[PDB]
Amino acid sequence: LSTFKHTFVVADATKNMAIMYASAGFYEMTQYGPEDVIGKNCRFLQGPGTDTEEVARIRRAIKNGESHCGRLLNYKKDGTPFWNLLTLAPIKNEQGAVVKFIGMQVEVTQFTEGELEKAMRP
Ligand SMILES: Cc1cc2nc3c(=O)[nH]c(=O)nc-3n(C[C@H](O)[C@H](O)[C@H](O)COP(=O)(O)O)c2cc1C
Repeated sequence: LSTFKHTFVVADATKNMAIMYASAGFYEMTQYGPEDVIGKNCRFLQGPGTDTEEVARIRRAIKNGESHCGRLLNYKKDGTPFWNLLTLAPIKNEQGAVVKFIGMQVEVTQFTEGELEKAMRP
Protein backbone atom coordinates (compact mmCIF):
# COMPACT_ATOMS: atom_id res chain seq x y z
CA LEU A 1 0.00 0.00 0.00
CA SER A 2 1.41 3.34 -1.18
CA THR A 3 -0.31 6.77 -1.32
CA PHE A 4 1.13 7.52 -4.78
CA LYS A 5 -0.07 4.12 -6.04
CA HIS A 6 -3.32 3.36 -4.29
CA THR A 7 -6.72 4.85 -3.48
CA PHE A 8 -7.61 5.09 0.19
CA VAL A 9 -8.70 7.22 3.10
CA VAL A 10 -7.97 6.99 6.79
CA ALA A 11 -10.68 7.79 9.33
CA ASP A 12 -10.05 8.74 12.94
CA ALA A 13 -12.23 6.62 15.22
CA THR A 14 -11.38 9.04 18.08
CA LYS A 15 -12.67 12.09 16.11
CA ASN A 16 -15.91 10.39 15.05
CA MET A 17 -14.59 8.63 11.93
CA ALA A 18 -13.68 11.97 10.34
CA ILE A 19 -11.24 11.51 7.46
CA MET A 20 -7.75 12.46 8.56
CA TYR A 21 -5.94 11.52 5.38
CA ALA A 22 -6.74 10.73 1.74
CA SER A 23 -4.39 9.42 -0.91
CA ALA A 24 -3.78 11.06 -4.26
CA GLY A 25 -5.80 8.32 -5.99
CA PHE A 26 -8.85 9.22 -3.92
CA TYR A 27 -8.79 12.89 -5.01
CA GLU A 28 -8.27 11.81 -8.63
CA MET A 29 -11.02 9.23 -8.42
CA THR A 30 -13.68 11.41 -6.81
CA GLN A 31 -12.52 14.76 -8.28
CA TYR A 32 -12.92 16.29 -4.82
CA GLY A 33 -10.16 18.31 -3.21
CA PRO A 34 -8.78 18.25 0.37
CA GLU A 35 -11.11 21.10 1.39
CA ASP A 36 -14.06 18.78 0.60
CA VAL A 37 -12.62 15.66 2.29
CA ILE A 38 -10.39 16.21 5.29
CA GLY A 39 -12.42 16.39 8.51
CA LYS A 40 -15.53 15.08 6.70
CA ASN A 41 -17.26 11.69 6.50
CA CYS A 42 -17.06 9.81 3.16
CA ARG A 43 -20.82 9.26 3.18
CA PHE A 44 -20.82 12.52 1.22
CA LEU A 45 -19.98 10.39 -1.83
CA GLN A 46 -23.33 8.62 -1.58
CA GLY A 47 -26.33 9.80 -3.56
CA PRO A 48 -29.47 8.71 -5.48
CA GLY A 49 -29.76 4.95 -5.67
CA THR A 50 -26.93 4.18 -3.27
CA ASP A 51 -28.08 0.92 -1.64
CA THR A 52 -29.33 1.57 1.91
CA GLU A 53 -28.75 -1.99 3.08
CA GLU A 54 -25.13 -2.03 1.85
CA VAL A 55 -24.63 1.27 3.70
CA ALA A 56 -26.14 -0.38 6.77
CA ARG A 57 -23.70 -3.29 6.38
CA ILE A 58 -20.84 -0.75 6.27
CA ARG A 59 -22.20 0.98 9.37
CA ARG A 60 -22.54 -2.32 11.31
CA ALA A 61 -19.03 -3.38 10.26
CA ILE A 62 -17.52 -0.12 11.56
CA LYS A 63 -19.57 -0.31 14.78
CA ASN A 64 -18.17 -3.82 15.28
CA GLY A 65 -14.54 -3.08 14.33
CA GLU A 66 -14.82 -5.68 11.53
CA SER A 67 -13.15 -5.76 8.14
CA HIS A 68 -15.61 -5.40 5.25
CA CYS A 69 -15.99 -5.04 1.49
CA GLY A 70 -18.97 -4.05 -0.64
CA ARG A 71 -19.81 -2.45 -3.99
CA LEU A 72 -21.80 0.78 -3.57
CA LEU A 73 -22.76 3.63 -5.82
CA ASN A 74 -20.95 6.87 -5.24
CA TYR A 75 -20.82 10.22 -7.02
CA LYS A 76 -17.87 12.25 -8.24
CA LYS A 77 -17.82 16.00 -7.66
CA ASP A 78 -19.30 16.68 -11.13
CA GLY A 79 -22.14 14.27 -10.23
CA THR A 80 -20.85 11.31 -12.31
CA PRO A 81 -22.06 8.07 -10.66
CA PHE A 82 -19.51 5.30 -10.20
CA TRP A 83 -19.46 1.87 -8.56
CA ASN A 84 -17.11 1.88 -5.59
CA LEU A 85 -15.68 -1.42 -4.37
CA LEU A 86 -15.00 -0.26 -0.82
CA THR A 87 -12.77 -2.35 1.47
CA LEU A 88 -12.72 -1.35 5.14
CA ALA A 89 -10.21 -2.52 7.72
CA PRO A 90 -9.86 -1.46 11.40
CA ILE A 91 -6.52 -0.24 12.82
CA LYS A 92 -5.87 -1.09 16.51
CA ASN A 93 -3.24 0.18 18.95
CA GLU A 94 -1.29 -1.91 21.51
CA GLN A 95 -4.35 -2.29 23.74
CA GLY A 96 -6.37 -3.82 20.86
CA ALA A 97 -8.50 -0.65 20.62
CA VAL A 98 -9.77 0.57 17.22
CA VAL A 99 -8.20 3.98 16.71
CA LYS A 100 -8.56 4.31 12.92
CA PHE A 101 -10.23 2.73 9.93
CA ILE A 102 -8.65 2.46 6.53
CA GLY A 103 -10.93 2.49 3.49
CA MET A 104 -9.66 1.36 0.09
CA GLN A 105 -11.73 2.25 -2.96
CA VAL A 106 -11.83 0.73 -6.42
CA GLU A 107 -13.80 2.39 -9.19
CA VAL A 108 -15.36 -0.51 -11.04
CA THR A 109 -14.50 -0.75 -14.73
CA GLN A 110 -15.16 -3.47 -17.32
CA PHE A 111 -12.73 -6.37 -16.89
CA THR A 112 -11.98 -7.31 -20.52
CA GLU A 113 -10.85 -10.51 -22.25
CA GLY A 114 -7.65 -8.58 -22.99
CA GLU A 115 -6.88 -7.83 -19.34
CA LEU A 116 -7.54 -11.50 -18.52
CA GLU A 117 -5.12 -12.70 -21.19
CA LYS A 118 -2.58 -10.27 -19.73
CA ALA A 119 -3.27 -11.57 -16.19
CA MET A 120 -2.63 -15.25 -16.90
CA ARG A 121 0.50 -14.46 -18.96
CA PRO A 122 1.75 -11.06 -17.63
C1 LIG B 1 -12.22 4.54 6.36
C2 LIG B 1 -13.59 4.68 5.76
C3 LIG B 1 -13.74 4.93 4.41
C4 LIG B 1 -15.01 5.06 3.81
N1 LIG B 1 -15.09 5.28 2.45
C5 LIG B 1 -16.29 5.40 1.92
C6 LIG B 1 -16.43 5.63 0.53
O1 LIG B 1 -15.47 5.69 -0.24
N2 LIG B 1 -17.72 5.75 0.03
C7 LIG B 1 -18.83 5.68 0.84
O2 LIG B 1 -19.96 5.79 0.32
N3 LIG B 1 -18.72 5.44 2.14
C8 LIG B 1 -17.52 5.31 2.66
N4 LIG B 1 -17.41 5.10 4.01
C9 LIG B 1 -18.65 4.92 4.78
C10 LIG B 1 -19.19 6.16 5.43
O3 LIG B 1 -18.15 6.86 6.05
C11 LIG B 1 -20.21 5.66 6.45
O4 LIG B 1 -19.48 4.86 7.37
C12 LIG B 1 -21.36 4.85 5.83
O5 LIG B 1 -22.09 5.67 4.93
C13 LIG B 1 -22.35 4.27 6.82
O6 LIG B 1 -22.58 5.17 7.94
P1 LIG B 1 -23.87 6.16 7.94
O7 LIG B 1 -25.11 5.26 7.77
O8 LIG B 1 -23.79 6.88 9.24
O9 LIG B 1 -23.68 7.08 6.77
C14 LIG B 1 -16.16 4.95 4.62
C15 LIG B 1 -16.00 4.72 6.00
C16 LIG B 1 -14.74 4.56 6.57
C17 LIG B 1 -14.62 4.33 8.05
